[PDB]
Amino acid sequence: WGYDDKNGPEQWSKLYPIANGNNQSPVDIKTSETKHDTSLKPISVSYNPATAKEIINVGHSFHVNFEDNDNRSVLKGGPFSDSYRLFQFHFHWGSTNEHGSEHTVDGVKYSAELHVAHWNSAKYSSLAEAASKADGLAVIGVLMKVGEANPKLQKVLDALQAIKTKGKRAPFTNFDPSTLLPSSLDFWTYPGSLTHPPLYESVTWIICKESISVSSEQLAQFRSLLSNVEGDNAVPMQHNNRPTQPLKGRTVRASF
Ligand SMILES: [Zn+2]
Repeated sequence: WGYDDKNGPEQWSKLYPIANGNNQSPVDIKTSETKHDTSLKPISVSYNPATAKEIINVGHSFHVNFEDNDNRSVLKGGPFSDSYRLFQFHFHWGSTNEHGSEHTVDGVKYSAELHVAHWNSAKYSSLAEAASKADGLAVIGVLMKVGEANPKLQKVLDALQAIKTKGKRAPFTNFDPSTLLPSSLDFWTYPGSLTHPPLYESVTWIICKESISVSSEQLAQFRSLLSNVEGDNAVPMQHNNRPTQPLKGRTVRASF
């Protein structure tokens, strides 16, 4: 699978029939149809910068992985009773500034989206176990609006020159990804999925109402990551965003 024509979002259901399921992500959040849920607690994140581990070029994207053996780095509050353990963050982006985000709000596409992913360590013993469970994953989604250069993206963008091609990886340490989150943690939530294969309907989404900035040049740095292995013809990682999917009767709840 990929984001090509022959292997991309439109083809994904041929090998992953859950692509056409009832809890697929991302979605369009229509704000006139969201329901204020007054029992939603505020989102609490507390991450320890010492859990940052490694950055990796995964061919379709890049991941920043965190040590997840303990509860040094956790998400709590919002719709959860369970504590969730940070394991990774990554971005999605598009061909052009005009699209790029995965989630859309009242039909508006943003230019990129940051996903900060966590697994349910109160109920499960590992990511591998958690990943396929309905209440297994918690992902903060932050919409990225093209404008001012974001200095907080800094260390991440500077690390990419070490992981230019597919499979390359390098240490990436002493980083607290709560520094990338918007100042307000007001959010939408709904039950959904991973936005790429294997597309498990295991994710409770926490979508921030407030966007963060990214410059047009910052976005070019993403798209200049290569999806080929070192030595092969250069293939820019131009886009990795999936089209929005049918709510199929789910409700988007709002914290605000
Ligand atoms: Zn993602």
